[PDB]
Amino acid sequence: AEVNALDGYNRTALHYAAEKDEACVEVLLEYGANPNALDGNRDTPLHWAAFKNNAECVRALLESGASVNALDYNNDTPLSWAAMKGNLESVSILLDYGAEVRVINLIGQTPISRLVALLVRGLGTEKEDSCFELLHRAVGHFELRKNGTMPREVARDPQLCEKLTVLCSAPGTLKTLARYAVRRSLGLQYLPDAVKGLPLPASLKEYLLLLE
Amino acid sequence: MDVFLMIRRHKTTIFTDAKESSTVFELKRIVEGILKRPPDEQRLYKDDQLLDDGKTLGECGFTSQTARPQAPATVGLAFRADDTFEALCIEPFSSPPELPDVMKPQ
Amino acid sequence: YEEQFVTLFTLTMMQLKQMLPLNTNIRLAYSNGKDDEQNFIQNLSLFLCTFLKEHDQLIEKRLNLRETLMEALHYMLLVSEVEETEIFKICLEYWNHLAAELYRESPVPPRRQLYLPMLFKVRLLMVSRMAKPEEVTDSINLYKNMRETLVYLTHLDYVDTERIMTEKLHNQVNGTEWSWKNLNTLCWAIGSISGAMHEEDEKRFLVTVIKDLLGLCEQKRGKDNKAIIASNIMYIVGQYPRFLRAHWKFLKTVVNKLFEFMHETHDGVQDMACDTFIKIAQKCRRHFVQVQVGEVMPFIDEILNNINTIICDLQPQQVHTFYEAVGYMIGAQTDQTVQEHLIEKYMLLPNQVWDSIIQQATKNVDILKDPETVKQLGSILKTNVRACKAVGHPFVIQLGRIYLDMLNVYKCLSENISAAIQANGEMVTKQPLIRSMRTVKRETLKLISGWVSRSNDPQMVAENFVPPLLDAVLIDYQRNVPAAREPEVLSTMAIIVNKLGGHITAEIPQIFDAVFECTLNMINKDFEEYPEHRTNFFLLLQAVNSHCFPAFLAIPPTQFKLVLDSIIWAFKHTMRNVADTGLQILFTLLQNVAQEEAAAQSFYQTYFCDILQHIFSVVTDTSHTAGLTMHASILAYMFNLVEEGKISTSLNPGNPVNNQIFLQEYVANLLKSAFPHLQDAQVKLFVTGLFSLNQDIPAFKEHLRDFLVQIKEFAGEDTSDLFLEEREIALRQADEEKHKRQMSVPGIFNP
Amino acid sequence: MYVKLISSDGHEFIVKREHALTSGTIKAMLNEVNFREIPSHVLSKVCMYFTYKVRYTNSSTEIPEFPIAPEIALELLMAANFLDC
Ligand SMILES: *[C@H](CC(=O)OC(C)C)n1cnc(-c2cccc(Cl)c2)n1
Repeated sequence: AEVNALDGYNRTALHYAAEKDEACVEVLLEYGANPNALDGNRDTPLHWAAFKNNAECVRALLESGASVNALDYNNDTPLSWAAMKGNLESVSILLDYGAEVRVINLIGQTPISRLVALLVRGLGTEKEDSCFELLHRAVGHFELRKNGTMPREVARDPQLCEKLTVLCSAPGTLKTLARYAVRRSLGLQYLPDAVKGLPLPASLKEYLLLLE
Repeated sequence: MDVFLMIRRHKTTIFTDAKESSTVFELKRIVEGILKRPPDEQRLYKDDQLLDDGKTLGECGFTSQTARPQAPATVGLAFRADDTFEALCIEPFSSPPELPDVMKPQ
Repeated sequence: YEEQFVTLFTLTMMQLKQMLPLNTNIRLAYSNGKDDEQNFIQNLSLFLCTFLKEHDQLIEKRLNLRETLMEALHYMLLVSEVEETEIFKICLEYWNHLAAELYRESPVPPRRQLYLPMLFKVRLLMVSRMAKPEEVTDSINLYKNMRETLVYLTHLDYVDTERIMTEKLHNQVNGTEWSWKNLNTLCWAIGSISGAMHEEDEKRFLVTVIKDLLGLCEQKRGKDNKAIIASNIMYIVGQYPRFLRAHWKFLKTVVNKLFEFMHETHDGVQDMACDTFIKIAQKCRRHFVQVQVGEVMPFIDEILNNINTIICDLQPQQVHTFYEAVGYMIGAQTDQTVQEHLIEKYMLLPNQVWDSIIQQATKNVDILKDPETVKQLGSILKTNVRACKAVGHPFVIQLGRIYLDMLNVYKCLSENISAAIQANGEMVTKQPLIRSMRTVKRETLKLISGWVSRSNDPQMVAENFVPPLLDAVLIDYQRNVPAAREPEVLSTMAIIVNKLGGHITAEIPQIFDAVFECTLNMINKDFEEYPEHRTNFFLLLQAVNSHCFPAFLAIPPTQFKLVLDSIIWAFKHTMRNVADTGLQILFTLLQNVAQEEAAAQSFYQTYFCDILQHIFSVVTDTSHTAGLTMHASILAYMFNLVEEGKISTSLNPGNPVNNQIFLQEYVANLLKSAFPHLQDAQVKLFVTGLFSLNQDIPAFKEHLRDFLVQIKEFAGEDTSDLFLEEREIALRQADEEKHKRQMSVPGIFNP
Repeated sequence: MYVKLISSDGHEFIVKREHALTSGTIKAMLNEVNFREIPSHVLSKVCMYFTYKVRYTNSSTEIPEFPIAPEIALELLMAANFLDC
């Protein structure tokens, strides 16, 4: 079959496999489905796997050379789609492949902004809180004050507004800034295997992976 | 606005801050507070270029956007010995080690 | 003859296989076939549905038929593909029957394993094409039937139901199935599930669905798509008040979002917004008055602070819905003092407008002759009415503020109406200014009736409220031209009497002297010329009779005679409701008059032979046989009263012969003149039965039934309608059993 | 007032005490401190970090990014671990 052929919806079969199950994704990638294949909006199979939170499908795609920072016409990365649902497993997998957290879509939203929005709407379980913690570790530091002011929705939630404003107003520890610079230098590769060769204490090797 | 400076001489380095409207003379007064060397026997250099104590740091070319905390303006310092000024000497910070291959640019 | 039914199906099913192979697209065949083909498909659907409804058990038992039955069920799915309302409805009835069967079997069992391996196909189908709920008849019918079918299927397997809906929602977010129709139908199905799942699974499911829908609301651009999506969201959320109570911050977000939609202008979004807001406030009312976890102040106070902004753009009926919703919230504050301050802040804006208008009126009453002034008074009173309805009794604090001014306005408007009529004739009615003043009058009476019906201090109402109301209203009602008589006056008087029983009794004479004779001559001709005044008049009469019978004794005897005459006319009336209320009033009066036997003898001697004549007239006419048992009961009552000797009198007019010996002659006379063909021996037998069963009300009813049945048999007329009163109750019994059944299953009834 | 930090290659950096106490390890350990294991190119950057962390603590304005060269990042990470910053 012309595995890279677009159907009439102009989606690749890999866009369906990434939404259903990792066995199909593996079959299509093994038969040379383009992991960067672009649908009618450009969104790759990896964006859909992240949005479906198909953690093992996201893995099976990234491990076969999907562009972890692929961009759609909005310039949403797959992390910008995982983070809008706060779904922890796919965010963690993307960050282990060095997905960039400091991305901004053309609307102007970063993944952290989208997650803070989800938390302000009170749909956040402990899973969203863990995801926000993981992103705050990954980013090193973030800012949400626009004109010194939290986005108007956040101001509706005083406990979250105080937490975020204090997190913003701290310059961040030098340790986490070093962690970010190291992760940035390792770049688009499987971090929890690239770090193993580094000359570091093993506790810092684990810290670089955001596990601490 | 603010200025953040590193004053350097041989092995020594002083971090300090000053107003742009301040003058090199009170910077020398700070040097006095730290090293107890009278102002007349210390001279200060902007690049390989010397200055006048009176001039305000602003006209020395220091500026807030020039002299961020995270990247201060370097100022050279020298003293008299036997009532004669030493040549300006500053040891480079030891060069960083080789960047590991796993970290090398793509 | 089980085997006959089995062989009939098996051989006909065999023959049907040669007709339609299972691979055939039945919907396509229906679309392209000649009319004979549509008829054939419809008859197949009817055959399968009715057979299985009766004998699925039979084919379930004959295990050797298992797969052939399974094959028939495959056709059942294919015929369910048909969209034609009637065939689809037949299939839906079969699926409803089956889902009820399997929910009964267990709310796996030995049989359910037959269907379960593909009932998910029924699920998918049912969810795919759900009929429109009243998201805003055949509609209600299909909607209800399918709601129960889907709730049953979910209670049978929650996991696959949630899976299917989340898959279809993703395929909407995917765009692969994006279409306004498919989104609407899917969100209808999601809302129709409401309450069938456990609260934790409901929480998970709605968290996923809300995240998906908010993602789609970001992805889709264009106001049209945005609005359809917004509406589906508001629907789903309104239907799940439990989830909103479990997630205070989400509720707060939803409410603020609705107050954003109240300033939108796209089509019906503002109406959907207000409807969802009121649907929430009714059900979450307590959460808005509690100080929730981490709140500094209760959200109700924020809403009343923002109120002036929130409604800046709403239409009048939308403003009324908003004020009603807030009324429901304030109605949860149990602290009388705090609720007082809430009510004062709440009504502050209407109170300000009212005060302004009243101040202009006292400066010059001429301001009342102004369409804007009267329309603002109308809308103000509409808001007050809705507030009173929602808040209940404590709204008295507001009512006592405006009460006297309100009646003064009422008085002035009545003068204008009277002046207009006397100036320009009765046609002035339906003139828009006249319609406006009449609307203000109706709203005043609706407000008073609402509060008094909700009030619970009869002494306070009788002291402070009633006397000004009666002064303002009664003489106005009397002297006005009939078109200028609001029937709401009668309703308000009825409500006051129903509440202030005894305390109002001193007023009943002036009430009747003002309204009775004036209104009766508007009503006692034909019908349809004043149906509202008629209905409210009989409601007034029944209320006053039941609570204040002594006023009939205190009322002057001429008007009491007129009352009796009106009751005689009423139950003699042809229309079911008029007849029934006449009978009820008559029986109530007869029960009352046996108490307080003072002047009861004059009553009996005056009215019994006339009442008795009219009741036997209507009985022998059999006009409304639906009254027969009531007739029997009241007939038995007199035959008790006379046989107990309560008459204590020679009731024969002015004559020595004692009661009962006269009455049996009177009834013989009327029966013989009714039925000259009926023998005196039969008269004696019948009347003996009457004076034997007078305490045996069911036997008395059966005896009367029999004697009328045999009159019809002599006439050769239909007897069966005499029995309507029986089968109606049997029908009602079945309906109540159905209703009682539905309460056993969560989610069939709306929250 | 001032506190003197010595690098392993013997450079001597003088900093304001209020800044130096930004380091937890400095706070525990102390007007002179001698580091046996930190090279001058790292420790100078660490003192830049102290000045930055002071000047932008509880910042109303948006905090500018701290520039780390990738070569010194790997040794700055350890030095910030040991110094508990
Ligand atoms: C849709 C965005 C929108 O504004 O629609 C326009 C006005 C037609 N949308 C995003 N989020 C919501 C939402 C969230 C919670 C509760 C409700 Cl009722 C709506 N709608």
